[PDB]
Amino acid sequence: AVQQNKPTRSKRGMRRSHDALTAVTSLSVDKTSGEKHLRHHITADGYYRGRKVIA
Amino acid sequence: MKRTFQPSVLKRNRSHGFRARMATKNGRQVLARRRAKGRARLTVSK
Amino acid sequence: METIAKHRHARSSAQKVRLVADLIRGKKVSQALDILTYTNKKAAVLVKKVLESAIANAEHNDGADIDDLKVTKIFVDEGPSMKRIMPRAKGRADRILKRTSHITVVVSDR
Amino acid sequence: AAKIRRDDEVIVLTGKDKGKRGKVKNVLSSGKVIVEGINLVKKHQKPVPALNQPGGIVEKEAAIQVSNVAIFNAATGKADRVGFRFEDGKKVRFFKSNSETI
RNA sequence: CGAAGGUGUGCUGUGAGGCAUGCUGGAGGUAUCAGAAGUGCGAAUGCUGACAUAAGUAACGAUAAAGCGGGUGAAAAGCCCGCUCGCCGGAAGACCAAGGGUUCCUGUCCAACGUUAAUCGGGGCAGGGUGAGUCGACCCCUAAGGCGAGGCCGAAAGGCGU
RNA sequence: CCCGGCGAGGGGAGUGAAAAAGAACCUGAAACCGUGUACGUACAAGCAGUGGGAGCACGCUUAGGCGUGUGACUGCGUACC
Repeated sequence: AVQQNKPTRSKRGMRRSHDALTAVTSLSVDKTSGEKHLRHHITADGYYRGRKVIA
Repeated sequence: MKRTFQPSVLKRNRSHGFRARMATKNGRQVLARRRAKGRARLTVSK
Repeated sequence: METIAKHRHARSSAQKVRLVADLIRGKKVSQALDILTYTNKKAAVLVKKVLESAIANAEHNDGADIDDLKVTKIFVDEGPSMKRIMPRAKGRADRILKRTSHITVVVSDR
Repeated sequence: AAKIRRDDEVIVLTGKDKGKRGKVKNVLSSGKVIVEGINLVKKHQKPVPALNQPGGIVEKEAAIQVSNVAIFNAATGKADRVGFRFEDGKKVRFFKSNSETI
């Protein structure tokens, strides 16, 4: 099964109207070091909720 | 599945070689045609 | 004052890079860097490098201050394509296109 | 034979150096000459650790077309043209304005 | 003191058209009256090159299978080291002929090639590596068959045979 | 000189009459793909134009007008060889 007429650029755009990405709402700040991190994740230095977990 | 080309150097040279071409009058016509066209390789022999 | 930076002949499709370019149009530079750091796409690394290059150019060549800068323009254009051959069934050959893009970022203090 | 030779005194006829004078340093086969202090250029030279040479911006001479210069006649203070003739058994050049041997 | 060519604007004729001028370009153009044609394209499942659609859709090549720690690095599910797990074993182990011709070993690089990433490679670049009286070839002997001094035969070319 | 992996790629400085003449280099048309501005568009049925025609934005103005862009609503209307 294949088309009988060539679809238009307008239709291309209408189909793609649902493809935009979403950005993270906000980050979190650790209470001891002051770094920014994803909520419920550890930081890039090894802190979580004020405590050093990984060396 | 077995295909058509199955190489063999002795058979190649005995079938299409320089001396085979020279041994007959029509082979010399083949060589003359190829020289007149100006080919870089004249036969199958190294 | 406006400062430019570019990446020409990047190995990616423009349709794929535009999805990430749309996220940071008109933002402050610190906010834009924060957004780019937490996006799990390959185009994000490329766009981030171009943004950093633009900021460094504005610091060194025009004497600007980092805290007053905004992403005033950004766009992606299509570049040349490479052509390759891929075999299919029953002795038939198809053509493959490998697409590339140019990326442009403009920062400003106004 | 050739009308312009190495170690001659010439005056420039055309170009940005129209009017200056100098000495011919060497003659190339393509029809050009290198005259001293004439037609200078600035070259951006990259360094090379071998040969103990650093980089920098240098000023040097560039070749000029032979028919754009002329032989200077000190007696008259002007440009001149060159002719040939035999004197004893040998060929010589001579100025055409006053018919004097060079 | 800006030619052809490109791109806009204003005027003008019944039409095919014509005239003037702004920007781009950077060295050629050609009145009038006559003369000659490879003289005007939307179609021929026309010929060559470039670029779209379907679509960021199908697919990524045997259902033998992976886990974790350390190293290097800009970056490690896939590279190096260690421990455990699984698969073949008259083969999916070892040695050759035929065919190919540097793919072999060491250093260094990651654009293109590798259906993903690659610090890795049968990829790019440079240097190294094949040692015979006894192994093979060459050499001595012939099979099927081939060529063939004189010879027999056939318009020419040629055929068969000692 | 500077960002970047002692990358690819770029931004300044400098050469030159000219660097959107920078080696993917004279001129640089069209199909095709983007960024910015003005206007229209989420109760409306078809070869997408043509005749009529409000409203909005913008340039002159001899303050009387006119020009250019968009076009709600309405009559007629089934491509080319």
